[PDB]
Amino acid sequence: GMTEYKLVVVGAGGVGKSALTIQLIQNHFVDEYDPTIEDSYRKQVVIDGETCLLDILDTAGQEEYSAMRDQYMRTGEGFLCVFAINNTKSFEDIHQYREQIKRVKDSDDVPMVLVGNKCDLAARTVESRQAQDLARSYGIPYIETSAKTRQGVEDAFYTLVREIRQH
Amino acid sequence: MTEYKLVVVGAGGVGKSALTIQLIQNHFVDEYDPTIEDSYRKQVVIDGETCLLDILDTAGQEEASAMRDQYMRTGEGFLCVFAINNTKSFEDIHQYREQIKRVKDSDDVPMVLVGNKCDLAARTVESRQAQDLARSYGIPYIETSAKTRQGVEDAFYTLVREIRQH
Amino acid sequence: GQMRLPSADVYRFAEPDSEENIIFEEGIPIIKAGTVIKLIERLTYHMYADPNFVRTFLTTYRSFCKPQELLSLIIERFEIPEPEPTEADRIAIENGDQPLSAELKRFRKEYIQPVQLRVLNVCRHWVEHHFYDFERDAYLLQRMEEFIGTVRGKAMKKWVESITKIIQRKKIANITFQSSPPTVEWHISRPGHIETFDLLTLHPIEIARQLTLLESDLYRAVQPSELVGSVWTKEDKEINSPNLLKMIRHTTNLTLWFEKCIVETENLEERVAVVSRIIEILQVFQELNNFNGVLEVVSAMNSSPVYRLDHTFEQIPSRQKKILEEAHELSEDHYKKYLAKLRSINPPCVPFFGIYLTNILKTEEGNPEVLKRHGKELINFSKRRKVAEITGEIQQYQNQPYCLRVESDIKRFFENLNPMGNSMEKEFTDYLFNKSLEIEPRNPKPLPRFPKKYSYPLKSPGVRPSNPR
Ligand SMILES: Cc1cc(Cn2c(N3CC4(CNC4)C3)nc3c(-c4c(C)n[nH]c4C)cc(Cl)cc32)cc(C)c1F
Ligand SMILES: Nc1nc2c(ncn2[C@@H]2O[C@H](COP(=O)(O)OP(=O)(O)NP(=O)(O)O)[C@@H](O)[C@H]2O)c(=O)[nH]1
Ligand SMILES: [Mg+2]
Ligand code: NA
Repeated sequence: GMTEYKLVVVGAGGVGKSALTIQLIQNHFVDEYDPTIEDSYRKQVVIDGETCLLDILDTAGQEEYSAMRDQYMRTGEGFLCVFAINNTKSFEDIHQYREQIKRVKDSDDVPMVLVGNKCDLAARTVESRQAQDLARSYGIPYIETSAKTRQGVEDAFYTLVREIRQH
Repeated sequence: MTEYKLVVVGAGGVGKSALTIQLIQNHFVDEYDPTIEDSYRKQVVIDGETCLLDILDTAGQEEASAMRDQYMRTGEGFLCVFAINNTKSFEDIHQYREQIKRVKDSDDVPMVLVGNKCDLAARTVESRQAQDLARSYGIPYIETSAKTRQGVEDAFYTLVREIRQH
Repeated sequence: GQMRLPSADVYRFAEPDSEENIIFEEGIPIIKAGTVIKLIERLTYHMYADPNFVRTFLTTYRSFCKPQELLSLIIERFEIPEPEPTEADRIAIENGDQPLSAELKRFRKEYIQPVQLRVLNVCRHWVEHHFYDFERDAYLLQRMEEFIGTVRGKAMKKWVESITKIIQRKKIANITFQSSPPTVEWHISRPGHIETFDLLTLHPIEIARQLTLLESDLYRAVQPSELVGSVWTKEDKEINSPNLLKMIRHTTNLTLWFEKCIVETENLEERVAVVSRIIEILQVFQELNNFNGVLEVVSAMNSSPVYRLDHTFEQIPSRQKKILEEAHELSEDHYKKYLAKLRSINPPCVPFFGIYLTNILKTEEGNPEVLKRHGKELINFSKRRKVAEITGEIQQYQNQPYCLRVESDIKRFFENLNPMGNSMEKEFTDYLFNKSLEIEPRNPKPLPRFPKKYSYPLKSPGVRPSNPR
């Protein structure tokens, strides 16, 4: 039947990364979530007129289990590399996440998107031009998202699916 | 996993809490801290079937005697505990038995009669007298020691089997 | 009829329930949301006890109420006014007779004494199981000591005197088994010869047992205070979640040690022996229900440096590939088979903590702190109940101890394991991957040969235990 895409969310902890998948998978219009519910991370969507199933792995909260990253990443066909726009360190971490994905997948051309996440009203420290330049240097799309208004969330995941489809 | 709601009842100081903490933690409590109401959970395989025991540990002091209906309504099975060196606690058993029957409006409530502190030599309640009472209730009688663990698993897991066959 | 209540003007906890102050979920009611006053009323309700609500509330309340304010509120709850004499009592007193005081006696027996006892039960649980509030705020402890120590009247006296003693014991603050633990097993390394201890020289059974004791102790030490508020992810994580982080860092170090043992064994035959020994350790972890240990091995075998060692993989016996496969399958489909296995085994066990962390974090991030209803902000208590369901599950598996004997030297060996040395993480994991490339180069580069490094026998003693008299 329909194609299933295994997507993996990676990025620094403690800066609201989990809001991206929660807002996507959520009852978009009721702010509520039970992550323990079997298939709170599967969502049927229509992208460019083609129905597919997204299976999203987001291990937010397990960042200190650094030796499990390969195990988790190996499962994925496409990756969202997420940093917080008010946390420069999380942006500087992106290079190493991308290098690790390339190594686990044994490929220099893994479908991935760079996501800059606005997780609060604290002052932005990574300008959009800096992130666009980084994404361009890697040859990947850049999407900015809000952790509160759901803006950009669909675009981030759909853009990644298009990267997979066009690989 | 089936869930079982067990309730431990009996006179103050007979060892309800020590029995429960021995089952849950494999630890004997030497202190006598009178309970108001405590609850414990235990995942355990009994006769090849995994279940989840919810254990309510109740107050034996008489000052709490007007607060029992609320926990007797929720319980599926009751450990009725006395201490084998305390004849008054044995005489109190029938009051718990009758109250449980009234609250649950049933003559057929899963119960086990427990004679605790069987590690102590100076017994004042003979096994025969307690066994006679248990037979009159249609329930098993198990002597236990929260201190040594003698009979502790047998008492609780016999009560689970009662609920399972109810 | 129902008992009459004090005027809500003199006693705040007598205000009627309404959707402006409490919302229930669809035989005791389950609270979805409420004001803090209504939550405390139901925490100490006169009609029933709710011990799982007491635990839920005391685990999670700091997200909506400060400890000092909670104490003020439960003292306010405790101080219940008694009703005035009724008309019948008045007429008796006017005739020089003793009044029956029927309504007063009923209110004492059925409202004041249950509410007051349930307030004391909150205090007792607070001190016994959430004492960190008092360790971190000495003045809070002073207030609690003063409140308990000045409760008058004989109905509460036994519990007042007990709670006073419990507090004093907590300020200055043994296992029995159904059987004997099995005999400690030895292989090439003999007792007391710690300098020879290593992956292949210790007995694989005893490696798994001693790591299980260590990992069980680390699991059992994590308190809910390290988890609520997602504090292990925040800037002060080292202050607020030290036992959790110690537990995770042990797991990470063991995984990296397994990888290092594998890729630093350059001789192919010796490296096959190393991998086979690690899978034997995994088999004993499975037998012990040490799921943390199972996943430590799985993570090492799926790591980039090890996963690619096809020449090593080819020589592993089919039966060991099957053991590793069924261990890896526990993690597939978002840990579906792991979750079912954890819920089916007979404890003791060592759960994998990471799933709990993700579920607590996502519950706290994905649900609002308050619900807005009829212009009021109500505390979203359902969100806190969900977090406390997870912390309660964690606690349930922390109770059961392993019937295994500690070996102090083997324990110290694994406590002091430090595969990264002084190297930083990126440095070290690049080193491991470059070693992998050295010992089995990418095709079409030829496979080199390497000298043996172990002077002792590689044959495993196996993982079935022995028993002399
Ligand atoms: C025994 C072994 C395994 C790996 C790495 N690895 C491999 N192999 C890598 C290939 C690709 N070409 C070979 C397949 N399969 C697994 C499995 C697994 C098995 C089994 N069945 N089904 C699954 C999902 C589980 C895990 Cl966790 C690691 C796995 C590396 C070395 C040095 C080994 F000795
Ligand atoms: N020797 C011995 N002492 C026991 C045993 N069980 C309990 N005790 C002791 O008896 C005392 C009372 O135990 P406890 O468990 O608090 O009794 P309880 O029935 O829960 N009391 P309450 O109804 O007030 O909560 C404690 O000092 C405890 O150590 C037992 O099996 N053997
Ligand atoms: Mg007790
Ligand atoms: Na910054």
